[PDB]
Amino acid sequence: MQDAITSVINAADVQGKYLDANSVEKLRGYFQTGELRVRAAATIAANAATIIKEAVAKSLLYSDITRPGGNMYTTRRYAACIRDLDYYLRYATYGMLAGDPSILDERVLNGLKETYNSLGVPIGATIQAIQAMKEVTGSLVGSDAGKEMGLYFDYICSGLS
Amino acid sequence: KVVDRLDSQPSAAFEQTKQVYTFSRYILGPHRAVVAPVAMDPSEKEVVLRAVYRQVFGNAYIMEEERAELRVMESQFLLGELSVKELVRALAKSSTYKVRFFEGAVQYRFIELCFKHLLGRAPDNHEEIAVHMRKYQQEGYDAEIDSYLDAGEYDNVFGDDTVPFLRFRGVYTPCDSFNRQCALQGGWANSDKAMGGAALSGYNGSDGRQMSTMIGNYISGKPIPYEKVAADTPLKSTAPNWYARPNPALAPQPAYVSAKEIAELRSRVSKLEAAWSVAVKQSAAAKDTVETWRAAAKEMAAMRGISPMGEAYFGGIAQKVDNGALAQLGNKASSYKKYLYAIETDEVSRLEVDLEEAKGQLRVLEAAMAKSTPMTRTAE
Amino acid sequence: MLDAFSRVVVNSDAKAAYVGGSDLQALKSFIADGNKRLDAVNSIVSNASCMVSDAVSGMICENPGLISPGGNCYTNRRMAACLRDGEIILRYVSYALLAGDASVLEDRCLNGLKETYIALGVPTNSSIRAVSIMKAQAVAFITNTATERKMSFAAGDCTSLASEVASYFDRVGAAIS
Amino acid sequence: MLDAFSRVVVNSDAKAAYVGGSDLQALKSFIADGNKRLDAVNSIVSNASCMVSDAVSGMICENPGLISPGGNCYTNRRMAACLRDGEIILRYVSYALLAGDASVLEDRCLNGLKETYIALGVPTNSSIRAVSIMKAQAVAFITNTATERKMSFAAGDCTSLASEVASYFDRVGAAIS
Amino acid sequence: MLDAFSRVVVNSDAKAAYVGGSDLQALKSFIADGNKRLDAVNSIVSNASCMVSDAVSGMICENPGLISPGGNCYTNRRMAACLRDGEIILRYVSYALLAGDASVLEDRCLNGLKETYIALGVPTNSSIRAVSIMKAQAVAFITNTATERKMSFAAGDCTSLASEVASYFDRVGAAIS
Amino acid sequence: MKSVITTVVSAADAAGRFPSNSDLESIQGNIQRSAARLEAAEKLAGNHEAVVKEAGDACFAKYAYLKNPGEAGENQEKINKCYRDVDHYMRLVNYCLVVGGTGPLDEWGIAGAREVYRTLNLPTSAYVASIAYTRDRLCVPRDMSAQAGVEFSAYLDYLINALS
Amino acid sequence: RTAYPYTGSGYGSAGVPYGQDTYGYKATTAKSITETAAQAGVFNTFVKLLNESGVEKLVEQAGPYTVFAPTDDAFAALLEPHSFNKLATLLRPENNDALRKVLMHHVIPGAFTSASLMDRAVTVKSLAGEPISIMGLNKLVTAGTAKVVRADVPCANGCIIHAVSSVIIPPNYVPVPQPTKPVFPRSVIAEIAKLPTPRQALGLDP
Ligand SMILES: *C(=C)C1=C(C)[C@@H](Cc2[nH]c(/C=C3N=C(/C=C4\NC(=O)[C@H](C)[C@H]4CC)C(C)=C\3CCC(=O)O)c(CCC(=O)O)c2C)NC1=O
Ligand SMILES: *[C@@H](C)[C@H]1/C(=C/C2=NC(=C\c3[nH]c(C[C@H]4NC(=O)C(C=C)=C4C)c(C)c3CCC(=O)O)/C(CCC(=O)O)=C2C)NC(=O)[C@@H]1C
Ligand SMILES: *[C@@H](C)[C@H]1/C(=C/C2=NC(=C\c3[nH]c(C[C@H]4NC(=O)C(C=C)=C4C)c(C)c3CCC(=O)O)/C(CCC(=O)O)=C2C)NC(=O)[C@@H]1C
Ligand SMILES: *[C@@H](C)[C@H]1/C(=C/C2=NC(=C\c3[nH]c(C[C@H]4NC(=O)C(C=C)=C4C)c(C)c3CCC(=O)O)/C(CCC(=O)O)=C2C)NC(=O)[C@@H]1C
Ligand SMILES: *[C@H](C)[C@H]1/C(=C/C2=NC(=C\c3[nH]c(C[C@H]4NC(=O)C(C=C)=C4C)c(C)c3CCC(=O)O)/C(CCC(=O)O)=C2C)NC(=O)[C@@H]1C
Ligand SMILES: *[C@H](C)[C@H]1/C(=C/C2=NC(=C\c3[nH]c(C[C@H]4NC(=O)C(C=C)=C4C)c(C)c3CCC(=O)O)/C(CCC(=O)O)=C2C)NC(=O)[C@@H]1C
Ligand SMILES: *[C@H](C)[C@H]1/C(=C/C2=NC(=C\c3[nH]c(C[C@H]4NC(=O)C(C=C)=C4C)c(C)c3CCC(=O)O)/C(CCC(=O)O)=C2C)NC(=O)[C@@H]1C
Ligand SMILES: *[C@H](C)[C@H]1/C(=C/C2=NC(=C\c3[nH]c(C[C@H]4NC(=O)C(C=C)=C4C)c(C)c3CCC(=O)O)/C(CCC(=O)O)=C2C)NC(=O)[C@@H]1C
Ligand SMILES: C=CC1=C(C)[C@@H](Cc2[nH]c(/C=C3N=C(/C=C4\NC(=O)[C@H](C)[C@H]4CC)C(C)=C\3CCC(=O)O)c(CCC(=O)O)c2C)NC1=O
Ligand SMILES: C=CC1=C(C)[C@@H](Cc2[nH]c(/C=C3N=C(/C=C4\NC(=O)[C@H](C)[C@H]4CC)C(C)=C\3CCC(=O)O)c(CCC(=O)O)c2C)NC1=O
Ligand SMILES: C=CC1=C(C)[C@@H](Cc2[nH]c(/C=C3N=C(/C=C4\NC(=O)[C@H](C)[C@H]4CC)C(C)=C\3CCC(=O)O)c(CCC(=O)O)c2C)NC1=O
Ligand SMILES: C=CC1=C(C)[C@@H](Cc2[nH]c(/C=C3N=C(/C=C4\NC(=O)[C@H](C)[C@H]4CC)C(C)=C\3CCC(=O)O)c(CCC(=O)O)c2C)NC1=O
Ligand SMILES: C=CC1=C(C)[C@@H](Cc2[nH]c(/C=C3N=C(/C=C4\NC(=O)[C@H](C)[C@H]4CC)C(C)=C\3CCC(=O)O)c(CCC(=O)O)c2C)NC1=O
Ligand SMILES: CCC1=C(C)/C(=C/C2=NC(=C\c3[nH]c(/C=C4\NC(=O)[C@H](C)[C@H]4CC)c(C)c3CCC(=O)O)/C(CCC(=O)O)=C2C)NC1=O
Repeated sequence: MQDAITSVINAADVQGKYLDANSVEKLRGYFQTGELRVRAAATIAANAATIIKEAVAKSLLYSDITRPGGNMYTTRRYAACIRDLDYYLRYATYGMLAGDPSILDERVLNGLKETYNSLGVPIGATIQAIQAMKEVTGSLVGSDAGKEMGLYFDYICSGLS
Repeated sequence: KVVDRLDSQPSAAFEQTKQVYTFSRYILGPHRAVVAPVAMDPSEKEVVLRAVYRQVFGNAYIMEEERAELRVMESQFLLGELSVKELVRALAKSSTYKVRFFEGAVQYRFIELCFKHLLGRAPDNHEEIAVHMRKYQQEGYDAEIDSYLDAGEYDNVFGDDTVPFLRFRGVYTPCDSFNRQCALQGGWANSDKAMGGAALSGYNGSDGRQMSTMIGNYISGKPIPYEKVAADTPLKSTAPNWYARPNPALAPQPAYVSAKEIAELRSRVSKLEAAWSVAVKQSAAAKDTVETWRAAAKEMAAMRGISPMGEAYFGGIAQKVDNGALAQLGNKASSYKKYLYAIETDEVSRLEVDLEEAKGQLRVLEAAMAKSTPMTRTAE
Repeated sequence: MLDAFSRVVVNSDAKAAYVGGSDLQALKSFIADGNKRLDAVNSIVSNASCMVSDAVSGMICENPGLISPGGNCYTNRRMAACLRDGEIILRYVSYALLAGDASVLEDRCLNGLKETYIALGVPTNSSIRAVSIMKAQAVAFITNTATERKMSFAAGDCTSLASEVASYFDRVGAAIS
Repeated sequence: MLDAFSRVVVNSDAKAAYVGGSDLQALKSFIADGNKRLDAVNSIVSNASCMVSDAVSGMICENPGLISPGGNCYTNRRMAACLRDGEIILRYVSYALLAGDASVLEDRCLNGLKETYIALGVPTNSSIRAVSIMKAQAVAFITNTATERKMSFAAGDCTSLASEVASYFDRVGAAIS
Repeated sequence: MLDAFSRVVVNSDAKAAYVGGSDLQALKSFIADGNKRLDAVNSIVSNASCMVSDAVSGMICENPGLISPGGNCYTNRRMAACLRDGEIILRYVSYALLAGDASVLEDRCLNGLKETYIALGVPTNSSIRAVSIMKAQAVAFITNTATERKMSFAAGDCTSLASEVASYFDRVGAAIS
Repeated sequence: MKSVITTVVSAADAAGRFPSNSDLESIQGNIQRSAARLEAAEKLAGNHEAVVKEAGDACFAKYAYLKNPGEAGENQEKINKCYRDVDHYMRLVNYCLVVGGTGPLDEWGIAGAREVYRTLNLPTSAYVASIAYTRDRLCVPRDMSAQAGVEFSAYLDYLINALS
Repeated sequence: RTAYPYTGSGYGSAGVPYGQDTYGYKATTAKSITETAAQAGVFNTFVKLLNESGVEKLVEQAGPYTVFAPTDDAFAALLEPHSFNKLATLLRPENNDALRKVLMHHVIPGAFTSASLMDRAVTVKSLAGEPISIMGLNKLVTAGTAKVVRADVPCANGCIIHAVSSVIIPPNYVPVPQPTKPVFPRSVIAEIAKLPTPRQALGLDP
């Protein structure tokens, strides 16, 4: 994993240079918005249970998926349903804090499209469930805090399709 | 009863636009009705004159050296005794029109251009084409322009003050004739000098043949291929810019196809549309788990009513019953929102969407396989 | 056709969503830089009459058979039409820079352009270069580095608008390629 | 459309040459024999009403299956519609004989006549007997070698003009095949 | 195009700097006359959009049964496609002049061309003409003895390069004959 | 759609002119009026489910004949497809406020609605008694700003004018 | 009776083995970028340039790339009068650094598939350092001036390959000039004869 601070240290170190003016400007961009992410990161951790409960019921609850013969039918399949959505919500909160989506490519999108295709999980429905989870999570942290939040929800859906 | 009158009839006295134009592709693009008002400023006599030279010449480009023959009939319009239907009669009878679209054109191509320019209507059936040939051979070019305009069709559609436009009529009298219109107005960036080969057949752009393709579709009643309606078309100039889940756009014909990947695609559409026939039948009765208990759960909940909202004490504590129409049924906001997510959640709609993504890919992979002997191949 | 504001409406419609918290923030930075966009469109419509002769005549000097007899820009009417289609392309790229979205390029500028060039006989290799020279001119006028004309702007960078207009001059340079 | 004089114009321009003393010797003999062309073409128009009934009724007695039920001139509609095209073939070689060139012939008469006859299903060998029976009468009028009707002229060689229109009916047969 | 010669990789982290163990002895010895060779190729690619346009127009006036109705170049789909084949035939020949072997010409253009024309009914005896017209333009443009365009080359001699491209053109005119 | 930008590029392209000076001037008014109507679109995005619920049962309290057998509210499936339609009209008004003009309500919400409500026998007074309720619930300094409440209640009255 | 069954054994299953073959974590059958291109037989010129220029060292790394390799007909289409003026000097055996900057422009970091680019305009930075535009509208995917013909070819380390019809030139690319001979000042007095003096700088002299 590399955050916004480490990503600028990387760009400088590959040239052997100290931190110049263009580098110190990117560092102030992170520090100035830093205590806003720490406030949004605690607000989502407190509403994690309801962000998923309202996203599921609104998106895929009375759908054919929960009826006999579909995916998420058995209780284990339902429990693996809502266990996956909390994985995305918990990792998108790690990315908004670090300001760099590098943690999502190593520990979330690490070949997740092949796993969902083999098992038979509907990729079209999981992308719309994450999207439904973006409209309820955005009404909590506001627009300015939701900008960096929704930036990573679309990263998971784009890296999943 | 959806529509009440077609566009081939005159407008009724209680409407601004016609009814069939209100939900057509007329509202979505540039093919609309430009009307000249009662008293015209000289700046907004250009807005009517640029629209005439768009339509009646079919996106041909009149240079100013050759717009000089039109200043006599331009000024007769700018004065105001030539209406728009009389300006286009003299413009069709001009010399710059007969050089472009008559003096090198086969007689099929000249009639289908006059159907595109004077009317907003590709030629409908064959005996209509035949009777319009059978005036020019007997009466010459002069009276034949009075065939298109001095009938009931021009007065009912354009009147005398609207510039002609490509009509998106709604109701098409053959349904093939919608395809002819899309094959004739084929592109915003196109023009009949290109589509008729009238620049490449001649010398330095002059002396061109205005030869027609799709002649045999007039005589033998045969449909237009779907590529000529979806890739270079008025439907791309009037594109609704929707989200469409079967996206109608024609993908580019790929280089490097192989007969292996066509056979897997051809097989999997037979797996999908056989599954669709056995899933559509399965649905409409036993699809719903909570449906057989609905009459038993509807007879259990029909007592304990609180008219002045705020009853159901359940002890001495208070409960806040609301008497809305939705919440009386026990429903939430997610009860009406589930109808929006039935595209990646329904099993009958997932099959049909996945079927027509595949016949989209199959219609362009098969047609690229119509190429031959010196073809270099690949390893996927 | 669409602009930058309606393009995010039809992508939110594809998810049945309201244009909400994190979806509006990118549009509030489209109007926060909305004056640099108006300052950048004005650079191109100012020098537009000399943008299409710096480019068309710069194509003749590289492929000199275009004016040789039998060539595509040989007579006066064929040369007049090439300058007439040269500025009609720059006219639609200016609408795409103004609207912030390339819908007008797809819906009505390029709707049949590759088909109509083969039907006429326009050489498509040279007509890339007439569009490719205009790309070099337009990023010089937006970053204010034209070597024979300077215009007066406020201080700041327009690096992002110079790359976006570079994206429209090669969507045209690839949809007839 | 063109004529015999404009034929050497588009050819000399294609290699960018002045029309000079070499290529004018054929045109100078073309204008000098052009008086005999003027009282050549006048033979055709004076008989062209009578010529088609002399030449399409030879088509229906050389192949009398066409007047049968199911034959392709059975109806009262189709017997007129063959007489409708019995003379338009002659009308566009009268244009080509008076012009000395067939650029107006194969741009309004044979510009998709083969595909029209296939899509209609007009029997394409009787059609060649609707041209060659005109040919045996058209040069019979040009060379003044008609048996029944005679016309007044002045003597001299007329055979290259009978041959130039014998080239203008072989263009008909070699196209609609 | 960019495989026609050799290059020297001189930086570490490349594996061709060290572990190549091999030099292109036939492509390093081929830059011996490479400067003269690149001027012969540049002589053709600067003239290419007129060479194909002259040669296809040079045979229509030499066999006027092609743009006759029913002839193989009458319709618009076929006139453009014959123009495309000359642009491809000439382009492969230039590659062979650049790389100095007929390998890319015999594999990428001639391998499977004779069968294709007689599968499409393409008249080949007029198709070998347009190559033999394009062969004469290539030997004028390389020896700089063309009439109405000259260029500024270094003073020297470009024979043994004009006979080498004389071999690549009747290699085309024999593989399809 | 119908925006500020699309009207000044389609009137220009009809004429054949570059973006002129009166064109860039009208797009400056898109910058001033922006933050008023981007403030009412965000108030609608985060509070719509409480608006649609309250606007929906105003339709059935006013007309209770709809819940009879025979009418357009006879079961739970048609009632859910009623509150769904209010949430469609409320979502298009949010799309109109973001675009700038009446683009989305014309092509997606009006163009044909006079026909599909006649054949399916949906009463249209029941549609407008839900939209007029929300226009009259707008307490203009509490819900949003005073200039946002103008931009919000403009498309609300545009819709009632189109259905009535 | 269904359409999309679920994999698994035991009770509450459908009859389909886990992962469709009892293989939950399947092994990689795809091969590297450099050898999946050499196998197709149409990226012949492209892969040969990667080996001669040295760019092959980073095309094999594990980093998720999105290559836009040009077909052999694309490299043969550089014989155009215009594009030849820009790249004809890359044939010289000493201009290898210029070839590396023209090749590395086609290696995009990230895995952009043809379906994710549907109706989306994306701008990224190549491995050369310059910004590149990728936008698929109306199912017409074009990378700069490429207009991809063959959409997707999956490769070893989760990388993607697309086939383009042209060669993409970097934005701020200046063609290296032809080799020239050094020129020296013939006379030194003529050097002084072109330098203005202080009198001429003040206007007191001609
Ligand atoms: C019609 C029957 C007819 C023609 C059309 C015309 C075509 C033609 N041209 C040649 C010979 C050459 N053509 C050349 C081409 C060009 N010269 C130029 O400067 C420009 C760039 C280009 C044309 C735009 C050249 C260089 C030659 C060689 C002769 C010379 O020195 O110019 C032929 C064949 C003659 C031969 O191959 O020897 C033809 C058919 N000529 C026609 O007769
Ligand atoms: C990048 C292309 C340029 C550059 C651009 C900047 N322009 C800035 C401000 C600016 N420009 C205008 C005029 C513009 N607005 C309009 O409404 C109209 C016409 C109707 C036009 C032409 C205005 C009004 C402004 C605002 C400042 C002012 O003049 O009062 C600007 C400042 C940043 C910002 O305002 O956000 C920049 C950087 N400057 C450059 O360095 C390059 C060359
Ligand atoms: C072979 C086809 C013919 C034949 C041809 C000859 N015609 C000769 C002369 C000729 N014809 C006309 C009339 C013509 N010119 C016109 O302007 C008009 C109409 C307005 C017509 C019909 C004229 C005027 C002449 C010139 C003689 C004269 O009348 O003064 C001719 C003489 C040779 C020559 O002119 O060089 C020949 C051989 N003659 C035949 O016997 C067969 C039928
Ligand atoms: C409840 C307060 C309403 C009411 C609503 C009903 N609507 C029914 C069907 C229906 N409605 C629409 C229009 C709607 N769909 C859209 O996509 C948009 C805008 C984006 C709108 C405004 C359509 C197209 C349809 C037909 C398809 C469908 O089922 O959605 C409906 C069912 C009637 C039936 O099945 O016969 C009801 C009950 N009914 C009321 O009483 C008030 C007016
Ligand atoms: C309804 C049961 C279908 C469906 C229909 C749609 N049709 C759309 C446009 C359209 N429909 C027709 C068919 C009809 N019109 C005729 O004139 C004739 C014959 C004379 C027939 C059978 C035509 C020809 C057209 C195109 C003409 C036009 O748009 O003016 C349409 C709109 C598509 C759009 O706006 O892009 C729809 C939705 N769609 C369905 O899902 C069911 C299966
Ligand atoms: C110039 C940079 C080119 C070139 C251009 C020629 N174009 C000729 C005709 C022509 N061009 C267009 C394109 C244009 N019209 C549009 O509506 C749009 C998109 C909105 C575009 C880009 C059209 C439609 C036509 C046909 C004109 C007509 O039908 O009258 C042309 C020949 C004109 C003639 O033959 O009279 C030329 C020479 N040629 C070149 O060599 C450079 C590369
Ligand atoms: C032109 C001077 C000829 C002539 C040419 C035609 N060729 C036609 C189609 C065609 N030609 C080729 C070969 C060409 N394509 C290549 O990729 C390569 C090199 C690798 C070469 C030499 C192919 C493969 C095709 C079919 C593909 C296509 O048509 O796009 C053609 C059209 C045939 C038709 O429409 O029936 C013509 C007219 N024909 C002539 O009359 C002159 C002599
Ligand atoms: C052949 C058809 C000509 C001709 C050619 C000669 N060129 C000679 C030298 C030369 N040519 C170039 C340009 C060439 N080199 C490149 O690297 C590129 C593209 C990037 C091109 C087009 C250069 C740079 C040079 C070197 C300058 C010099 O050495 O003077 C040359 C003399 C050297 C040699 O023979 O190898 C000749 C003879 N000369 C002719 O007479 C015909 C017309
Ligand atoms: C063979 C003939 C020939 C030409 C005509 C020019 C044409 C030309 N100009 C530029 C490059 C440019 N061209 C212009 C155009 C103009 N500058 C202005 O200020 C005017 C408004 C307008 C002239 C009417 C501009 C602004 C640039 C960018 C650099 C600059 O001039 O400051 C380029 C791209 C860079 C390059 O390849 O060199 C070309 C090909 N070059 C040629 O080789
Ligand atoms: C399907 C509808 C249909 C018809 C209506 C008829 C009409 C008809 N009659 C004739 C043809 C003829 N018709 C007559 C008729 C007459 N001459 C006279 O002296 C009388 C006045 C008159 C009838 C009593 C003669 C003499 C001919 C021969 C002329 C010729 O063939 O050149 C022809 C030309 C072809 C042919 O000869 O067979 C046709 C189409 N035939 C049809 O197939
Ligand atoms: C501009 C060029 C031009 C022409 C050359 C003619 C030729 C021509 N004839 C017909 C149409 C026809 N052409 C014939 C002709 C014949 N049947 C035979 O047995 C003979 C071989 C031959 C005449 C002797 C017949 C019989 C019809 C009518 C077909 C029918 O009515 O079913 C058509 C189709 C149009 C239509 O049917 O209205 C055309 C183009 N007309 C033109 O406009
Ligand atoms: C089945 C019925 C049937 C016929 C009607 C004739 C029709 C006919 N006439 C001619 C042959 C001819 N036909 C004409 C035409 C005419 N002659 C004139 O004087 C008039 C101006 C015009 C009739 C109105 C001419 C001028 C000749 C040349 C012989 C001559 O008359 O000098 C020919 C070709 C050569 C020949 O046979 O001589 C034919 C087929 N033959 C038949 O088998
Ligand atoms: C999209 C825009 C938007 C709105 C307009 C409101 C609409 C609205 N207002 C209220 C709720 C309220 N609205 C008012 C306001 C008023 N009551 C009066 O008697 C005065 C006339 C008026 C002041 C202007 C009051 C006092 C309440 C609380 C009591 C009540 O619900 O009636 C509620 C109930 C939930 C809540 O408290 O918010 C809703 C949905 N909400 C929105 O999301
Ligand atoms: C930390 C990153 C990470 C992710 C994302 C992850 C996913 C993952 N999802 C799984 C299953 C599953 N995933 C779902 C998911 C869904 N059902 C639906 O209807 C929706 C479309 C979708 C989301 C709600 C279901 C139903 C299963 C059970 C499949 C089975 O038991 O056979 C499994 C198999 C293991 C198990 O049975 O629990 C893994 C490993 N693992 C990880 O390590």
